[PDB]
Amino acid sequence: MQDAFTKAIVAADLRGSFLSEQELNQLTNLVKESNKRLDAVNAITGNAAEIISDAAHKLFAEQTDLIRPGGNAYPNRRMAACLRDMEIILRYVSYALLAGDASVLEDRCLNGLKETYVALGTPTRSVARAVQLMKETAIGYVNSPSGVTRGDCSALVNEAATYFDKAAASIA
Amino acid sequence: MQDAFTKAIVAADLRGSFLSEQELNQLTNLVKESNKRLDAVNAITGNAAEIISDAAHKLFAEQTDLIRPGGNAYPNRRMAACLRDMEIILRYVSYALLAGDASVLEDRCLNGLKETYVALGTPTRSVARAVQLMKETAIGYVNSPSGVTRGDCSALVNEAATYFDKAAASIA
Amino acid sequence: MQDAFTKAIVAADLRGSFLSEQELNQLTNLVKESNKRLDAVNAITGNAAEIISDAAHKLFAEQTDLIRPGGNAYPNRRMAACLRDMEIILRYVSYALLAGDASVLEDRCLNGLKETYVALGTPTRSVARAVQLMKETAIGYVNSPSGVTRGDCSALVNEAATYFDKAAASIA
Amino acid sequence: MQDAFTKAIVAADLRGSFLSEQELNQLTNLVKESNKRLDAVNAITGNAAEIISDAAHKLFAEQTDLIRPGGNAYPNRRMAACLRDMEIILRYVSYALLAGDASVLEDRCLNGLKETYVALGTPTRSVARAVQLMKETAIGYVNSPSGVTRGDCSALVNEAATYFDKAAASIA
Amino acid sequence: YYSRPAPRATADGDAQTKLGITAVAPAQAVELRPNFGETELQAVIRATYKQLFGNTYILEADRVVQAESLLRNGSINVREFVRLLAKSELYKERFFHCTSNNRFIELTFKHLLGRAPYNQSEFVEHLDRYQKSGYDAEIDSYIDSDEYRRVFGENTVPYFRGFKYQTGQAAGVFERTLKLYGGDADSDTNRNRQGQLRQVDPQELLRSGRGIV
Amino acid sequence: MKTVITEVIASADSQGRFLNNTELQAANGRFQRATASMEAARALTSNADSLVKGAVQEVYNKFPYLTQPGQMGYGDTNQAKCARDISHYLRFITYSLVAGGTGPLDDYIVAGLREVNRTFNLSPSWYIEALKHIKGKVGSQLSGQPLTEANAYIDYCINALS
Amino acid sequence: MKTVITEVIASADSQGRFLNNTELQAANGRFQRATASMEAARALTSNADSLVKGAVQEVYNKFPYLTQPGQMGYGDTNQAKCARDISHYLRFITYSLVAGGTGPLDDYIVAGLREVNRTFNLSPSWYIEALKHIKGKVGSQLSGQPLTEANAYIDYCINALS
Amino acid sequence: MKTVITEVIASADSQGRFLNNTELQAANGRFQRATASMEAARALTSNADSLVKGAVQEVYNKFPYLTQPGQMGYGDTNQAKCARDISHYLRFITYSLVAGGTGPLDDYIVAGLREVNRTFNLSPSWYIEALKHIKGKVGSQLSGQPLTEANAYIDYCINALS
Amino acid sequence: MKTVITEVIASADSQGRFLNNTELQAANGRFQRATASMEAARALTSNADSLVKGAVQEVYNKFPYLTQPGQMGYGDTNQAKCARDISHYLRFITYSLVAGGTGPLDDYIVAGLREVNRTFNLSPSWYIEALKHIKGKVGSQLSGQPLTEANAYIDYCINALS
Ligand SMILES: *[C@H](C)[C@H]1/C(=C/c2[nH]c(/C=C3N=C(/C=C4\NC(=O)C(CC)=C4C)C(C)=C\3CCC(=O)O)c(CCC(=O)O)c2C)NC(=O)[C@@H]1C
Ligand SMILES: *[C@H](C)[C@H]1/C(=C/c2[nH]c(/C=C3N=C(/C=C4\NC(=O)C(CC)=C4C)C(C)=C\3CCC(=O)O)c(CCC(=O)O)c2C)NC(=O)[C@@H]1C
Ligand SMILES: *[C@H](C)[C@H]1/C(=C/c2[nH]c(/C=C3N=C(/C=C4\NC(=O)C(CC)=C4C)C(C)=C\3CCC(=O)O)c(CCC(=O)O)c2C)NC(=O)[C@@H]1C
Ligand SMILES: *[C@H](C)[C@H]1/C(=C/c2[nH]c(/C=C3N=C(/C=C4\NC(=O)C(CC)=C4C)C(C)=C\3CCC(=O)O)c(CCC(=O)O)c2C)NC(=O)[C@@H]1C
Ligand SMILES: *[C@H](C)[C@H]1/C(=C/c2[nH]c(/C=C3N=C(/C=C4\NC(=O)C(CC)=C4C)C(C)=C\3CCC(=O)O)c(CCC(=O)O)c2C)NC(=O)[C@@H]1C
Ligand SMILES: *[C@H](C)[C@H]1/C(=C/c2[nH]c(/C=C3N=C(/C=C4\NC(=O)C(CC)=C4C)C(C)=C\3CCC(=O)O)c(CCC(=O)O)c2C)NC(=O)[C@@H]1C
Ligand SMILES: *[C@H](C)[C@H]1/C(=C/c2[nH]c(/C=C3N=C(/C=C4\NC(=O)C(CC)=C4C)C(C)=C\3CCC(=O)O)c(CCC(=O)O)c2C)NC(=O)[C@@H]1C
Ligand SMILES: *[C@H](C)[C@H]1/C(=C/c2[nH]c(/C=C3N=C(/C=C4\NC(=O)C(CC)=C4C)C(C)=C\3CCC(=O)O)c(CCC(=O)O)c2C)NC(=O)[C@@H]1C
Ligand SMILES: *[C@H](C)[C@H]1/C(=C/c2[nH]c(/C=C3N=C(/C=C4\NC(=O)C(CC)=C4C)C(C)=C\3CCC(=O)O)c(CCC(=O)O)c2C)NC(=O)[C@@H]1C
Ligand SMILES: *[C@H](C)[C@H]1/C(=C/c2[nH]c(/C=C3N=C(/C=C4\NC(=O)C(CC)=C4C)C(C)=C\3CCC(=O)O)c(CCC(=O)O)c2C)NC(=O)[C@@H]1C
Ligand SMILES: *[C@H](C)[C@H]1/C(=C/c2[nH]c(/C=C3N=C(/C=C4\NC(=O)C(CC)=C4C)C(C)=C\3CCC(=O)O)c(CCC(=O)O)c2C)NC(=O)[C@@H]1C
Repeated sequence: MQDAFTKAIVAADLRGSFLSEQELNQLTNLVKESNKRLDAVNAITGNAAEIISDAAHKLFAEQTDLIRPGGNAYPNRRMAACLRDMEIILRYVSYALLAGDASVLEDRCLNGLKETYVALGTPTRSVARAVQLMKETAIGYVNSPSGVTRGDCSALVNEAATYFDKAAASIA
Repeated sequence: MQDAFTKAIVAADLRGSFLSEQELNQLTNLVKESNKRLDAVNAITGNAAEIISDAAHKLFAEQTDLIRPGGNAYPNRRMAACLRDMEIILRYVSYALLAGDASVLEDRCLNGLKETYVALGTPTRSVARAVQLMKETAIGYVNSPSGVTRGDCSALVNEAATYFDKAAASIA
Repeated sequence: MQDAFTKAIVAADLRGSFLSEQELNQLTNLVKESNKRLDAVNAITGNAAEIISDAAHKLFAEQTDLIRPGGNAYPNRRMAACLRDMEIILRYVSYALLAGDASVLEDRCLNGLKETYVALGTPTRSVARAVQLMKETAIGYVNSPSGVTRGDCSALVNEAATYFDKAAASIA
Repeated sequence: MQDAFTKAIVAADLRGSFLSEQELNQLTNLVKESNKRLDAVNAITGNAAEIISDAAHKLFAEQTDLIRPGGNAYPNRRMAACLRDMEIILRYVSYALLAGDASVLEDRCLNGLKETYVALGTPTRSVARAVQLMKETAIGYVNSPSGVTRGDCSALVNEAATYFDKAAASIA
Repeated sequence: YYSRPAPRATADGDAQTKLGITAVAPAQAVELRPNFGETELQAVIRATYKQLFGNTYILEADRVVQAESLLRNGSINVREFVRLLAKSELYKERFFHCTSNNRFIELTFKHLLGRAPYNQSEFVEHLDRYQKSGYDAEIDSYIDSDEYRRVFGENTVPYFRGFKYQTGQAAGVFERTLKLYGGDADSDTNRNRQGQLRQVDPQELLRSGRGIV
Repeated sequence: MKTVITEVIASADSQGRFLNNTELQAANGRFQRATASMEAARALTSNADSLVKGAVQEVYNKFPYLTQPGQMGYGDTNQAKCARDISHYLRFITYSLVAGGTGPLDDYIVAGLREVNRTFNLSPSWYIEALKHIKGKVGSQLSGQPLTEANAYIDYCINALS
Repeated sequence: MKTVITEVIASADSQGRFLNNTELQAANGRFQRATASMEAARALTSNADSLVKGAVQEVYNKFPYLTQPGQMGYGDTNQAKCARDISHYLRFITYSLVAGGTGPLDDYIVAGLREVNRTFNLSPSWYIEALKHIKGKVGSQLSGQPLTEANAYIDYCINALS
Repeated sequence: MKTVITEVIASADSQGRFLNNTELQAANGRFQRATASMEAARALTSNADSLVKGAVQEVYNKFPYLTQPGQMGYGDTNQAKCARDISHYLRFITYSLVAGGTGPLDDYIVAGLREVNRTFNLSPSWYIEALKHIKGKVGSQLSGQPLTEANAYIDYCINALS
Repeated sequence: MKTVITEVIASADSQGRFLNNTELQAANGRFQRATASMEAARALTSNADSLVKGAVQEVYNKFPYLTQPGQMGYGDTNQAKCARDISHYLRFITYSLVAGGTGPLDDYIVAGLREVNRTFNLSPSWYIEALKHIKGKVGSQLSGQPLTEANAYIDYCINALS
């Protein structure tokens, strides 16, 4: 796979050089945040089921037709798929969040997804929507926990966002 | 897969509705013909070997070159294939005939057939010809059987034709 | 595989003979019962879920220890297996019932079941018990349906029993 | 798999009880030693290649016949297998050492080994010898490292021994 | 009362660990993915070699470099890699030329599908196949067959399906595969004393149905 | 989609052989039965609505608390849905009767049933009652084989749900 | 052995599911048909012999040279065999009718047909005539569905032989 | 059983390599954490009972109708069971904390959860409440990392149940 | 590339499950260690050169004949290479420390090591000495955990080389 650390390495390798002191300081800093980073992930995983459940409800309230005969989320079988998919995307996002890198998400998950959706006739727009719905709910938890030491998580929160968004974009 | 009944269902489903009474009456009558339908099929299956044997003879009388060195039906190995293929197509056609629907034929059998033939260099024209030759012989049996209650099979006969023709066309 | 008809054939074959007129009359009458036979099967299949559910409850009321920590039906995963197994056995029994012959049941289902159970350490006796519990419940339905023409099903009922019992015995 | 912690759990489970306070204190203490434990493992892994190399030399100096035509370690192919076996055994031992439990070793590594050795004709006694030779060399490193904080590792050292010995015994 | 150590007091794992099937029972499945790290490739390769050759030891010279390269370019799937290994001098030398066709069939069954042979007919279709056409056509019929495609159809290394209930299983696989597996250090080996011999006894096959042909 | 006709084709196709007498016999069976099947469908189709009302209703009697505020049965949206759903089940059952196989049921209703129900916290129980209540009503409008058929399919769902 | 009943079980079994309505429909078909099938068998069984004589005979008319010395048709042993064989075909076609599937025919006769025939230099052609001649005779003693059934099976062999 | 320690061994084993620095790092993680984990377990173990009572209770408040006659919550046997069950979940959660992995939970509780629950008509919902109520109580007796750990595991079940 | 973080993701991913507590524990381990690891890297990076000189040198002392004409150690080109190589080993060990896994080492250095070395007739032995000599020097500039880490990785290569 790849992640923040490995990445920097690779770059350095092609230059043929030891790591720049500047570059170390990226990683040094990254370490410091770890604890925050972790809790973020933990929050998602802990609430996973819910995140989805929630997002779905809202998705279907909005786009009533998806669940109507002839729509894409009908019948049961399809509905199931649609739920499953949402979850997957989430799963990956989390992965990325820990790694500190989009890659894993892009390569395993997003790559080719659009075209699939197209071929099937799945409306990419709606998919994207769902991803966002998820995003907001997820942040909700990341950002409002209980029994965690109070401090600033923004930096992480934004990175989280970005991941969700890469998803939204590539699907859309 | 699909067949006459299933099909009508599916249509109905997308409208989101119970089957119209009118529509039932299509199926109701379709049932009534069953017996005829069956005998038709039975006739083909019963004579299968022959149907082919016959068609082949005629095919090779016409296109002498196929069986000449350098032609497509030479040598033995190739010849074998060519016979096998004819048969298959037949087999499917029969299937369709029973189902009361082209689908099965199109999806399992015809789909990709042309392209194969092309890639190999098999002359699609000739293939099509063979299919027709078969058609005529087959009808021959369907229409002239022994021990069957006398009545009108035309309706079925024509549908049979159509199947053969879809075949001929898509191959060609 | 085998069934009532096929069986009689096979016998006849080894004698080298056409079927005895007497023997035909076995099959002739067997046919007549068909309708009864069928409904019997239908009844089982229709109530399947229940049959099991029921039997299980009773099984565990009796042998409390199975569900106690350290027992064979504990923990969940094991419990699941145990339920699954019951179902399977049932499934086969039904099959037999339709065939009108034990064979199918003996070969795929029973044969080597005992040994498996031994190797695992699953207590064969309890398994057998479960099978009986099932038996009784099942007969219950076979014998007391609604909307069926009233008549005598005993003959079938007993044969059903036998199947269950072969099961019980070979497992035990 | 299993290890020290998991094991204690399982025991507790069969009693059906929460963990005894006494029992926790076993695990609590076990944790404290971790650091020692780790370094032990590290020492083996670090020296692996050599451990083997060494043991082999000695093994073959002793049992000259193994390397003579007709012996078990001749020709090359066989010799290679024998080295390789030694490595595998070692590898496992290490694993165990970390886990704090023999199991892993017994199941994956030792299980079936005797019978194999028999079928091949490999002389179990010699195998056992090799295992010991390894043992001694290994302990050598575990017990005499450089740059580690000085303290008492005996406890670990002995447990290490035991693992080696279980190996020796089951093979033999 | 409803909570009390049962008198048996066997663990969950217990039943597997007593048989020695603890690793194979719900075996882990290794899949190659669309773009693979250098480690995923090397895991898959190790898992194939271990499963096809029956945990027998493959030296550094025995390995087949080309097949592994093609697997690295993406030019063949894992299912094709399996066929290349199976159709290979090395496989043929271990499980085919020294044994009897009855012995080989049960081996290939185990290697290419973790089960043992379900009944006697399975030997008929695979022995006649071999006389009619090659070894090669036989081997293909395995990988080509729907059961191979239905499970581990593509990009998944074959794993033992024995020791877990599989739909349409015959009874008495469980026991049969136990004869074939025989522990994590056991390996079927062309080169043991008394050669390569069937473990599955032929009378237990007939114990499952035997139709005509 | 699994119907009698599709299956025999499938089986024939797998072995790579023509439809012989064996399969036709089977087909014949499907067609003979149809007359009864078809009848049943006409009967359900007509009384649809009434069956639905009755069912939905029943469920509430059976599980009063559902209609309380803060529950699932509460507030019209949910009631509407509940209606819709039961109606869909009925439509598939009618479809199956006509198709002469469980096919339609399997693909629309059954496949993915569990997970849907889990994620939205629909309790199978409910549906079941609906069905049962239905079955009871149907047990008046129909008789003999037509009835028998109707049951089979209705049940098939009960079993799938449970 | 392939009969209607065995097949549906098989299919059910593979998928791992209970026999549902779909399969029973099929079964029903087999049973309804049986009455006709059974009748046909009683008719063949009775006239067996006569059919056999007639057939064997026919073959010789059709292929005079067979009866010449140094040929296969020549010398009683061979004639005896020839009789036997056709009787075997006759008994097995009857079995199939009753079993309600080609099964009996397939494994007993069709399987290995080719190679047997090749190694002993039995010309399929012969058998065929036998059958045809038979078919013709049967086409008198029987009528309606009973007839139809008889044909199906007789043919099935013709096709297998050719 | 999945714990940190078992996993790294597994991974090492698969690749066929010695435990190198990579894995030990991971192990170290497990051990450092343990101190907090262990603390949490001591706390749950002690208050077990009280947590259980409170939970069971809660469920009934949440779902009054359960205690009515003819329901599941009704009659002591059932209540006993209900108690038992919650206690098992707690025991595995404590086991997990100590083992330093979800392992214990997965193998005892989670695997086969669905089907058990389906066949006996245990509604996941219930369990969930139990857990939640627990979580709330635990959210007093514990604090900081110890707490965090307790949560993680409790949740893990919620997610599995739902 | 194999680091702690990548692995747990991989394992999680294979099973198809969310990262649960188990994996995070492991991750945590990696991060705690990093501080020491990072320190070690800063130390090696700085003294690189000096370590390299010393090593190359050593090798020659150890294997005098290399410097003789017609040998590998002889003529500047080769010496340059020899330097380069050891510098490559040095840079990559540093990468590993920082990455917190053997990954970098495995992929650059180890994979294909044997065959390269065979085809160009580089004797592993040499490299080894280089490393050892290094290890000895490093054993001064570093101390405690930082040291321990440095060793681990250095060794890992020794083992791979041998
Ligand atoms: C961020 C979204 C929210 C937030 C985070 C936050 N966390 C900490 C500190 C810690 N959090 C953890 C968490 C873990 N470390 C691990 O190893 C694991 C896996 C087992 C977890 C779950 C830890 C251990 C710490 C340090 C000690 C502590 O008591 O927290 C902080 C404090 C700053 C720091 O980086 O240490 C913060 C701010 N707090 C919020 O309110 C944000 C919404
Ligand atoms: C015969 C009327 C004509 C003919 C046929 C022919 N076909 C091949 C080879 C193939 N034909 C097929 C056919 C199919 N592919 C499918 O998907 C289906 C439907 C499901 C069929 C029927 C295929 C796959 C092949 C290639 C593989 C094979 O072994 O058959 C040949 C031989 C081609 C060769 O060069 O080997 C021939 C001759 N060609 C003629 O000359 C006739 C006009
Ligand atoms: C049409 C090409 C020819 C024709 C057909 C024809 N058939 C019938 C009636 C029947 N034929 C069958 C045959 C079967 N039914 C089955 O279940 C099976 C499978 C085992 C077969 C083969 C049956 C049972 C009937 C009903 C009774 C009967 O034979 O009469 C008819 C009569 C009309 C009707 O719809 O019933 C006809 C017209 N006859 C021709 O003239 C065509 C050449
Ligand atoms: C339930 C009534 C009793 C029970 C059952 C039980 N079975 C297992 C495990 C297995 N069961 C089977 C059995 C089958 N394999 C087959 O082929 C067939 C039909 C031919 C059956 C019925 C198998 C193979 C297993 C092992 C693999 C698997 O889990 O699928 C268990 C679990 C024991 C274990 O450790 O695996 C149990 C509990 N035992 C009872 O306590 C009940 C009385
Ligand atoms: C026996 C356990 C019970 C019983 C049965 C019973 N059934 C009939 C008659 C029929 N049953 C059926 C059922 C089917 N036929 C089929 O083809 C199928 C598959 C689609 C089924 C399910 C049919 C059609 C008949 C004929 C018409 C009818 O309903 O009667 C009888 C009557 C006697 C007979 O020989 O037919 C009986 C007695 N009766 C009992 O005592 C039990 C309740
Ligand atoms: C070396 C110390 C002594 C020795 C060993 C030896 N072993 C073999 C052959 C095999 N060894 C094994 C064993 C294992 N497979 C495993 O996975 C494990 C660990 C889980 C072990 C330990 C196996 C399976 C074989 C067969 C390998 C194959 O078939 O390729 C040999 C070679 C014997 C032969 O004829 O192949 C030897 C020599 N024997 C000695 O003489 C040493 C004292
Ligand atoms: C025992 C065989 C020899 C020995 C060991 C010893 N080690 C320590 C302490 C530590 N060793 C480590 C090592 C690690 N911790 C990790 O996280 C990892 C993997 C990344 C390793 C390799 C650590 C961190 C410590 C703590 C600090 C230190 O190294 O001093 C001790 C001290 C006792 C204690 O920590 O409780 C001892 C005794 N020393 C010997 O002389 C034995 C032969
Ligand atoms: C009726 C007995 C109870 C009830 C049910 C109810 N259902 C939903 C939501 C859904 N129900 C379904 C069911 C289906 N949708 C399909 O596509 C099919 C196959 C044709 C079925 C059977 C689905 C998928 C949903 C989810 C989303 C949707 O909009 O349909 C609800 C709403 C719950 C929610 O959170 O959305 C309810 C309440 N309503 C009642 O009054 C009874 C208690
Ligand atoms: C009749 C048209 C010609 C003829 C027949 C004839 N048959 C044989 C030898 C065999 N006949 C069979 C056929 C069957 N045996 C079976 O088991 C079955 C399936 C149930 C069949 C159809 C067999 C197998 C043999 C070969 C071995 C044997 O002796 O049984 C011969 C003898 C040929 C020889 O000995 O090489 C003959 C002559 N005889 C005639 O007059 C016709 C030309
Ligand atoms: C409590 C929230 C509700 C309740 C529950 C209840 N459960 C059962 C029966 C079982 N529950 C389980 C669950 C488990 N058993 C295990 O071994 C494990 C893993 C450790 C779990 C989680 C099981 C397996 C059973 C079935 C076996 C048995 O009979 O014990 C019942 C009885 C169900 C019945 O139909 O008899 C009940 C009532 N009880 C309440 O009051 C709440 C509504
Ligand atoms: C130093 C101990 C001895 C020495 C070195 C020497 N090396 C080569 C050639 C190569 N060295 C390497 C090594 C690496 N290249 C890499 O990319 C990596 C991994 C990133 C390593 C470790 C390689 C690949 C080569 C071959 C390519 C090349 O020749 O440049 C030589 C050349 C030998 C020859 O016959 O050409 C030499 C001499 N020489 C000394 O002074 C020491 C004895």
